[PDB]
This record gives sequence, C-alpha cells and structure tokens, in this order.
Amino acid sequence: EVQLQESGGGLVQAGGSLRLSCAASGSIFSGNAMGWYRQAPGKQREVVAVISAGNSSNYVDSVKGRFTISRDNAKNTVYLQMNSLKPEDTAVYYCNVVKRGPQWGMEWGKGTLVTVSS
Repeated sequence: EVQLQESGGGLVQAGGSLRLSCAASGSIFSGNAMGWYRQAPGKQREVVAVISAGNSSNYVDSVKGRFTISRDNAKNTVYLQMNSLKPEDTAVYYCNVVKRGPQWGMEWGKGTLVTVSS
C-alpha cells in the first residue's frame, strides 16, 4: 500500500526531452517537500531534484540547466521536465516525500522508466 504513482517515462535519443509526473495522496503531498529520485540497476535510489510546498527547489549539479521540477498543489502532482537528456540519465525514476534523515525505509511506487539511447 503506497500512496504515489509515477508516469511519463519513455525511450528517447540523446538530446531529447521527457516530462514525468507523479500524483500523490494529499496526506503525503500537501505542505511537504517532494522529490524525484532515480535508480540504475544494483544501486540505491539517488535524489535528483526536490521542491518545497513554497516552491523552493534543489537540484543535483549534474541536472542543473537540464531538468526542472515543479508542483501543482491543486492536483497533488509533482512534475520533472527533463531536457537535453543524456545516457547517464537512463534509470527508473521515482517520486516521494523528502523526509529528514536518511531516506531508507520508505514505501515507493512502481517508478517510471527512462532510457536515453547510446
């Protein structure tokens, strides 16, 4: 029982663009920082971008200038606009609430798959 669902992944060539979306229960989303994470095979999910309920955003250096995170508070939905995609962006992407402390032990949705062809 998770309260999140991601969509919008696809296969694209390098230089392409995608827009991911995640709809979440208001009880997870409302008033709370939300983030996009990505996972490649064998590895932990790594946070990519985060957005506060007051629209403050954070990004890992390697996606700055390329990705944009946003939220629609009336639909409890978070978005990740992914431009200038690179093979190093190939991963399963997940959204979740961004809690204090380490992220271990949360329940996750199914993710959405993004492949950027070599």
